[PDB]
Amino acid sequence: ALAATDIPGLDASKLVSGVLAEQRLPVFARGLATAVSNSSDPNTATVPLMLTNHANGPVAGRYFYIQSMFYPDQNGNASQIATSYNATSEMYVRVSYAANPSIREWLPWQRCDIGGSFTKEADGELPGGVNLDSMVTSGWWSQSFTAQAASGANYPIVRAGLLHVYAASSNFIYQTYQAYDGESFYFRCRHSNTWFPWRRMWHGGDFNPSDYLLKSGFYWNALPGKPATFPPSAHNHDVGQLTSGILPLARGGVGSNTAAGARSTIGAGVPATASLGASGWWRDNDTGLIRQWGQVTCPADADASITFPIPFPTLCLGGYANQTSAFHPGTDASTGFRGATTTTAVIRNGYFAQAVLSWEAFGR
Amino acid sequence: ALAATDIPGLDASKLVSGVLAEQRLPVFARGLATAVSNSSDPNTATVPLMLTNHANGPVAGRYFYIQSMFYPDQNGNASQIATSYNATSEMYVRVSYAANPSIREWLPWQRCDIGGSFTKEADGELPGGVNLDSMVTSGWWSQSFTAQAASGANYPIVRAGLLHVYAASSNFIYQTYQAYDGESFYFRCRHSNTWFPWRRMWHGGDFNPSDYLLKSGFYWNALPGKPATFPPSAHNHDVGQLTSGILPLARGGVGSNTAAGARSTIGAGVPATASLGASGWWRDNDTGLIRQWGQVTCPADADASITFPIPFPTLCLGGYANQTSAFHPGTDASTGFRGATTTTAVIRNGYFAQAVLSWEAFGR
Amino acid sequence: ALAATDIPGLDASKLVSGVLAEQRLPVFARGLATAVSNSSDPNTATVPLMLTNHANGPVAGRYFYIQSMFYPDQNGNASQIATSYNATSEMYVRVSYAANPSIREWLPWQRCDIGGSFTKEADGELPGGVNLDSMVTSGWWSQSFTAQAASGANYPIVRAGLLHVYAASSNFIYQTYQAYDGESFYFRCRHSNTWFPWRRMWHGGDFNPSDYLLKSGFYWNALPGKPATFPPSAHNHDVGQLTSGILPLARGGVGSNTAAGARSTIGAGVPATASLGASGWWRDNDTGLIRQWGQVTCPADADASITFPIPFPTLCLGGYANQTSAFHPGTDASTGFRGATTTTAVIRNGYFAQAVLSWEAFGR
Ligand SMILES: [Ca+2]
Ligand SMILES: [Ca+2]
Ligand SMILES: [Ca+2]
Ligand SMILES: [Fe+3]
Ligand SMILES: [Mg+2]
Repeated sequence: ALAATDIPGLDASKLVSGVLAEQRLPVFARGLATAVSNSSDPNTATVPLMLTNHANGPVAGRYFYIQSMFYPDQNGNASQIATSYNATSEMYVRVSYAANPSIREWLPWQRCDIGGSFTKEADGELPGGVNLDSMVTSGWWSQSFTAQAASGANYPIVRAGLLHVYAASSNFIYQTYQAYDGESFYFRCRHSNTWFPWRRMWHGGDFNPSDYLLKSGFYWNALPGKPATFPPSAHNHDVGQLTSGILPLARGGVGSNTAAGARSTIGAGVPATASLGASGWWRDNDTGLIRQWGQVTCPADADASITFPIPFPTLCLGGYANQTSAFHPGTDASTGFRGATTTTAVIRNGYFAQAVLSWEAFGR
Repeated sequence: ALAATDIPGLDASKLVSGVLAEQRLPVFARGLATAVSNSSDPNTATVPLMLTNHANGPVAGRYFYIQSMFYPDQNGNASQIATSYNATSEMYVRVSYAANPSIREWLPWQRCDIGGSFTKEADGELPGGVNLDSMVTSGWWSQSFTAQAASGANYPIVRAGLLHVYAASSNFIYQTYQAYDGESFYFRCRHSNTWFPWRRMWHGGDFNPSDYLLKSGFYWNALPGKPATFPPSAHNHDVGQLTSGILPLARGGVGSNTAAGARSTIGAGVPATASLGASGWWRDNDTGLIRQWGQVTCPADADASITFPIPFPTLCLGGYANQTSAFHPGTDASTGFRGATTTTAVIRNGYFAQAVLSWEAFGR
Repeated sequence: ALAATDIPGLDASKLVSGVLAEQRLPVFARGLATAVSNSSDPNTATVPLMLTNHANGPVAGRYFYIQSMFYPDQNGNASQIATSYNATSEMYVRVSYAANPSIREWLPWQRCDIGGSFTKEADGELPGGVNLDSMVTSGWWSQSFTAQAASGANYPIVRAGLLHVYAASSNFIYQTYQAYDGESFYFRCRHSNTWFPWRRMWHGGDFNPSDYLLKSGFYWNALPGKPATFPPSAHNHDVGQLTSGILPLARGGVGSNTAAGARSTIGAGVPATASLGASGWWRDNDTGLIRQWGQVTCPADADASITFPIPFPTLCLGGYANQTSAFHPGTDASTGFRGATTTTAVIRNGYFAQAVLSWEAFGR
């Protein structure tokens, strides 16, 4: 009976049929990350799969499965894909390329999973009680509940809304917040670990500048509600500015616009008129009484007629005559006034010689 | 003479040279995703490559190729990379780690292709006719034509511009729009399937607050255009405030500032004056007429001189005398008045005895 | 001794123990990308690993390692993962699916690393001297120093701050800038290689609209500081608005509110009164002088008493009588007036017949 020790070394071509049992394969070809110790340096990888927490992996302190692909041999250029062993689901990629492929020049790991990016799904829903000062990593988050903004801290407004964080660096953490109801849009920055105040955008829902007065519209003629007239300050006047009415006696006026009315107000009379010649008259125009006078030559013991300087308008009321000469006192030298009309009267001379007699008459 | 049945079981070390035909390999080592049925659970994977649409894959209802990497054996902890079988090009990663590695604890799948991210390339160009209410998927899009905004619906402004969509959830869809010409920046949100109005940012192109009147600038002294004088409302005056001019008769005045002028205006006379004693005088100061009177003791049949109480300024015009006694009526008792100057006259007594005669004279 | 040429072809099941030397594996199972040439076409891939710069790879001109996973066989549907060979660390994925799997239909390569995405890490820190017009690639950058903004160009404000770039297309490059201190938020766009000016957001740190006057608050009654009285413009009055005071003669008044005082001011007299009948009286009310007259029938050579029309208030100053008839001139016809009281007097008739004598009397 033949034993294995009798069989010489064979070329792989001697296997002409069948599929090898998986245990016959090097472990990396079964997907087992067990060919090298779990602290192996991925920089010196020569098998296509290892598991290691070595520092040259993508995240210091963490184990990653590291796939390697090689050209032109397992010591040469390589591409590596790293996937996480626990805690999170992450992927990284890197490459070594060099003119002498065996003297590797590794580039830094580049992240593949979208955990390293701004994602089309929000990073998370914010629960209650969140202090936005604690949101210091880049991303965007949704607060779906106004009451959870109320129970949190450093929200710019008590409203559901969208938070963006742009963590530029440790000393410049930018945030924006868009309120769900458009209350406004806010922004702030943590600068060297101290937060600036939120800035609140002014928008068209807040106010319309057309509701406010331009400086160019601020002037007297534009001011509505102005009264037609204004209560005056103390002032004097020229009498010319008195243009209607009639001043009464109570104010030192004559209470009339006619001379007659004025005279009645102050109880005044009118001027008398006269012609005060040798033959003359005088007239009281208050009453119309007229007195007249003249002289006449009379014959001895006889009459002479006189004509009054002016006619009496209605009648002569009376008269007398007087001897103007040095009549002989041994005889009568009587006089008479009689027969008066509106225009004439008769003067009687009782003296026994031609004589000049003066006379007076009165009437109306 | 040797057939295969004569050869004993061999150790893999007996293959000392050559490269196996790939058909000798388990199918997963050939890139063939055929080792397990295409509905197999990736959670229970033990081969490094499978193809399955099982629900525990990354996208519901879709086939993915799933690569698996294991430690410390194929039943233990694992890392998996899923890649799509059709429709789109997508990649995912996940991991199972457990203290007892055979009791797996899988973490959620994380996406790797940039389809899950906001990318440096815009998501698309918006054509004409787009209703922005329909843009409810996260991303950013560009409208390159104002005319294509004009043919659409629910653009905040008819302008080319940049649309961001942040679909936090179907209950909260946020949008922003930046007009290409800086007309403004807009934001809004769809809450519970109803869109709030676009909010429009106010910016420096719209207005400058310095053009508007501050409340603190609104007061009487600052109001420009105020008139120097104002139309007065109805008011009363004291006559003392009439400081110039002369009131005319039409207004109840006397049309003059002199006594004589005032009398002229109202046609008034002046007072008569008198001394009304037993001998006396009376003067009409309107005309200048003077009447005087007195008494005189005359000698029998002779003259007596009289002196007028006051001189006549110019001349005596006339006079008479009257017997004051009970003269015997059997003789003449005539009288005469004659020879009058401005100061004196001659009274003649025709009675045969001494007698008292009264007299009157008038003149001017 | 047996030679290898004596051993017949063997089934893979003849290996019952041990692990193959890795050099017995097809090269791709070792991670060696050498099974096909570096010009091989990935569209026609039948091996699970290659390295090629063929045009059908993900980036023209560049070598990528390409893994292939196949179903149902190596000519059929396939998923491919490509990882970079040099220069950078990049990954892509694609797929071929067709109802007839051998007539392949390849979908476009899709990037898997975050290098083509908006990353949670900022693209970079801006140094000094940067012209922001040069930043036309999508991303976000941080200016950590205000002094480095001051040395640059086309910053919207000389302030540290956060720059975003959205390069929608060559014809539209959008930028936003958030100041670190919240000075404001800015945006602009480069359209057809011309940058619009930055727009500057108005926010609550800039001003508050409640400091400005609403047009609805701009009216007369609301204006503060208004005087209580106003200097009047020229106006006229009705004398009815002269409610107090007494106009003096200097202003055309009578200087009094009594008739007597007004007369005194202008030196006017009062009206005379009279009863100008056949017998009657006349009275100068300036002085009180009264004149009266009448007629009386006397016996021959005898007295007759008269009663004055009215009593003299104080005394009769004088009188006379006059013959009214054509007395015989051959005799005496003297008259007398005497014995006057306030009410009566005595008229003497020296004519030797009954005769009518008229009389006058005066007094006060
Ligand atoms: Ca005688
Ligand atoms: Ca005679
Ligand atoms: Ca006788
Ligand atoms: Fe006035
Ligand atoms: Mg008078």
